[PDB]
Amino acid sequence: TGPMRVFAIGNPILDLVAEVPSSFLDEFFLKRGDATLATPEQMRIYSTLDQFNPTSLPGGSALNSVRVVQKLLRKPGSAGYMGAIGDDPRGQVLKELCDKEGLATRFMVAPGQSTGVCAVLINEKERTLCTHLGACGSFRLPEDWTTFASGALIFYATAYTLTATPKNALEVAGYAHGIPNAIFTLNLSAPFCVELYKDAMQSLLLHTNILFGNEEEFAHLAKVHNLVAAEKTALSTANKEHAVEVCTGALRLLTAGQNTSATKLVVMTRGHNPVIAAEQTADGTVVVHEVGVPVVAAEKIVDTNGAGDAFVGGFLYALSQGKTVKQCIMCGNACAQDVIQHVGFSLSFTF
Ligand SMILES: CSc1ncnc2c1ncn2[C@@H]1O[C@H](CO)[C@@H](O)[C@H]1O
Ligand SMILES: CSc1ncnc2c1ncn2[C@@H]1O[C@H](CO)[C@@H](O)[C@H]1O
Ligand SMILES: [Cl-]
Ligand code: NA
Ligand code: NA
Repeated sequence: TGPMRVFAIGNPILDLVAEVPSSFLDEFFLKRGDATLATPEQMRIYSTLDQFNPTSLPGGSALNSVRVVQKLLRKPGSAGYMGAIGDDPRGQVLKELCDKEGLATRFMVAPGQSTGVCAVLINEKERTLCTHLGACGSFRLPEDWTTFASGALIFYATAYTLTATPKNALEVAGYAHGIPNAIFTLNLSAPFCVELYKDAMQSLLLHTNILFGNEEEFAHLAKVHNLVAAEKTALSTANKEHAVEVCTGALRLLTAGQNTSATKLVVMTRGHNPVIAAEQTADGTVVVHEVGVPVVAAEKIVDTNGAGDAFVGGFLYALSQGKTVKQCIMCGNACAQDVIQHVGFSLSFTF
């Protein structure tokens, strides 16, 4: 029963994992290896998936990250989460899976809508995702969320939550803004979030303490907000120099040129390359961090999906333990490394 160390909002989704024939991907016009939102002609994909013996597992980006936090903290209610679900069987299945892990949650029910669902299709060593948000889009942060989250100083939201309404993440970040030890953290989530919610994200970033994102997301952020010269907008982030310039430019979106005692940090994951981060220190000087990623044979990599969510989960767990920025990144790396070496988006039992 607490204490709650991290509170997050997200799109609660039930992942349906199953191996399928290539004719399946072809029949539903899917391209192997891509993650997309279900099209009108793919609405029967979930019911059709049933004939392939699907495994139901809790999903959703933010939910995956807080489950990592909860697993590491162990005490029931160590992490809290809010999102919306439907009034269907699938919603009950998701809620049960979360309760047994000890996560503190409050799922808002949307009558008549279906709980978020993601088809994780395994074919030819690749993962193809097809997501249908459903009820997730109806989520509206309840007025008493601060009471539900009592005690937590670390708040987290994915840019994916902007698809319901950017007001949810703005309200959470607004609560943390100005309070020196209150930390709001955000994930860029996907390239389309950066473009589609340009202005809402710009405002949200001013209220952000820590920003997480991968290379592709940051490249889009840099282009939309003109963080670097047009001549550099296409340079490879696999180049330390360019990655650092992008991170340093993005940091300005959080600092607005001002300096307080509050945390202001941008973290860029770069696949197998070292994680790069730009941090505004106590006196306002900017310091760059480079944390190498432990090598892992390509033969031991099962799937990179979920690595990002696990990384964030680890980072936040470490942060709640008061670890340094480098230590937080290393923990995120350890969690990400565990998840990519086996089926599923959760940490191994033995971890
Ligand atoms: C706004 S679209 C969206 N929002 C939040 N999470 C998403 C979305 N699409 C897929 N997922 C989740 O990504 C997890 C793997 O990273 C998978 O668990 C999958 O459920
Ligand atoms: C050979 S590919 C590879 N090798 C080792 N680790 C990987 C790799 N790809 C991703 N990671 C880990 O996932 C984090 C980003 O989610 C990355 O920051 C990193 O921690
Ligand atoms: Cl999410
Ligand atoms: Na500072
Ligand atoms: Na995995």
